[PDB]
Amino acid sequence: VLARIFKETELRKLKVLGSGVFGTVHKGVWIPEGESIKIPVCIKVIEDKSGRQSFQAVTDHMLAIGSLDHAHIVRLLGLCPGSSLQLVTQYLPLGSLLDHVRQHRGALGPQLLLNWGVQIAKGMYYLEEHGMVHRNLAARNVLLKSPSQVQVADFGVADLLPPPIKWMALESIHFGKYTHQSDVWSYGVTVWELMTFGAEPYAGLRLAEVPDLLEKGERLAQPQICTIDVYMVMVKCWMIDENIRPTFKELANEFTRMARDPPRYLVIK
Amino acid sequence: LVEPLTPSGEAPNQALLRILKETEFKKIKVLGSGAFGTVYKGLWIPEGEKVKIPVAIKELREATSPKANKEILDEAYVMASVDNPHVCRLLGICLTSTVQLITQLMPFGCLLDYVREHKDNIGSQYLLNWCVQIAKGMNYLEDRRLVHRDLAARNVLVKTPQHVKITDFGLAKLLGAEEKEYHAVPIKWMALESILHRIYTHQSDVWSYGVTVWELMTFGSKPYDGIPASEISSILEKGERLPQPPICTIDVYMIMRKCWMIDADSRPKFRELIIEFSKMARDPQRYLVIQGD
Ligand SMILES: Nc1ncnc2c1ncn2[C@@H]1O[C@H](COP(=O)(O)OP(=O)(O)NP(=O)(O)O)[C@@H](O)[C@H]1O
Ligand SMILES: Nc1ncnc2c1ncn2[C@@H]1O[C@H](COP(=O)(O)OP(=O)(O)O)[C@@H](O)[C@H]1O
Ligand SMILES: [Mg+2]
Ligand SMILES: [Mg+2]
Repeated sequence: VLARIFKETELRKLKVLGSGVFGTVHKGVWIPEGESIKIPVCIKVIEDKSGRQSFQAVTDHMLAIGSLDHAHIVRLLGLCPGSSLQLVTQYLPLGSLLDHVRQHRGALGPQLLLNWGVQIAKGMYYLEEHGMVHRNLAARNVLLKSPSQVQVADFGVADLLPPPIKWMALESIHFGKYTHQSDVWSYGVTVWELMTFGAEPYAGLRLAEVPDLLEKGERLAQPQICTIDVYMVMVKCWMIDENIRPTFKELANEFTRMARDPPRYLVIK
Repeated sequence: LVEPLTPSGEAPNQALLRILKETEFKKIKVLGSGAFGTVYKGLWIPEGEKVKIPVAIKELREATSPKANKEILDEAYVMASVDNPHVCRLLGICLTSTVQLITQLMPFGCLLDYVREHKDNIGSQYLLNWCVQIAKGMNYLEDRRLVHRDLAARNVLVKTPQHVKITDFGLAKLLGAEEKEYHAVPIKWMALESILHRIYTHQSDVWSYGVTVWELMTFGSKPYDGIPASEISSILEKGERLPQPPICTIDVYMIMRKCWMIDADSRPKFRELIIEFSKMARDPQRYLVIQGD
């Protein structure tokens, strides 16, 4: 709810954790004003490609990102303006959901898979009710807070830069149009990642025109552990017409109904 | 932590919904047209696999509402879930601006058209076998606990003169182990309770079955023609039913009368119907008088 602002002297970068499309994530530390304490944090550095030198001051979008907190999203502890933007969050040691489902695979409970679907839909619903568009939802951007809790990360980051192809909706690919419904598409692909235990969307294919194929009528194939009931949801998430796609609350509710009877909707042996 | 175990047991539906692209199948000509969309005839050419599959391509006008779409999707769900020699199964869908259901083509198409065009080449032993196969298919649908809320000659396809199947499923609804009724449409094919109380059951599809068999024995005549759907209710209230077809014996028309009984439990079951019509099928000239035979 409240956006905290840091000074460049309060932050320090220890080791590079990894880089993606937008920024570079460092595992670093917080040393507040006047103290000698080192509190382990996660500092993501986004380079200012504005040209107007816009990350030297705290913008409205930064405040929008920093004024969000939910049980199933990654709370932004603080931001640090300047030549480079530094986004500070908690350091979740358990890692991403992608690496986790790739690691344990079938060993994880179907109840946990369904409930994780519910949680992701929860976080996205919270983000949508506050007008926040994610623009980069994926299994890689879902981190484990607890062995039973997952949180959505890297939201609002995309529109910090001036104007991921396999998680984007068609309108986003063609016209750079980003909506909560595009986040619904991305949600469907994320759940596909989840229940296929970390499979790569459109593996054999190349990016050059994944969009062509999506327009030709092809989608991600039905997951081997997925009943027709669960796959139908992903299918509706991948609809071309924008308000044919499900809303995040409907998604959360139906994954809840499925969470009421896990073995009836997921078959793992 | 995590939200309630609340188990119902019961088997998971692991029907496979294969997704096809528009460039994998061709459109040749139109088989049907209307406000629903358009049913096409065409050739399906699979990916890497090359047998050429004559298919029907039911493509529907894009969805008005968020689930205006998914009754189409429920139709696809059902057509993907069923598996029976006497029920037409989904081969896959094409998801684009307009959803396209793909089924195997039936060369002779609609049965209602067939019993009309071939009016005086159809014998005893074909009509009775058709009734048998329809009873079997509907009995399978009863075993899967789904009700075919739109059974008629219009929704029966012909693979060969010796083999028919069931389709549509646009109004079909799945009953849970919970439910025994479905409470929510062609008036002249529905049971009385479906008209008065909007109650749909497996015994409602028995009424519809009776009307279907009536359409077959009358060689494609229209039910209650001249009578507006407007309160056909009342005529049934009087106890007046469909007339006896000229080729039907008093025993066949007894089964027809049996399907149109007010008491739903007094009506026959699909199993019973299979037994009876299979019995009749072993001596068809005795139960149907046709001078062509
Ligand atoms: N709070 C966090 N705790 C631990 N690791 C994190 C945290 N946030 C991000 N990471 C890691 O940072 C690494 C790379 O960061 P980043 O490049 O921003 O995300 P990404 O995996 O590349 N997905 P994206 O950049 O949105 O396409 C990933 O391996 C994440 O596991
Ligand atoms: N597989 C098929 N083979 C031949 N004809 C078909 C096939 N599927 C549909 N048709 C044609 O379409 C009609 C049935 O379509 P149906 O599934 O009942 O859709 P609706 O009732 O919603 O229009 C029949 O008259 C038939 O001629
Ligand atoms: Mg990330
Ligand atoms: Mg029809």
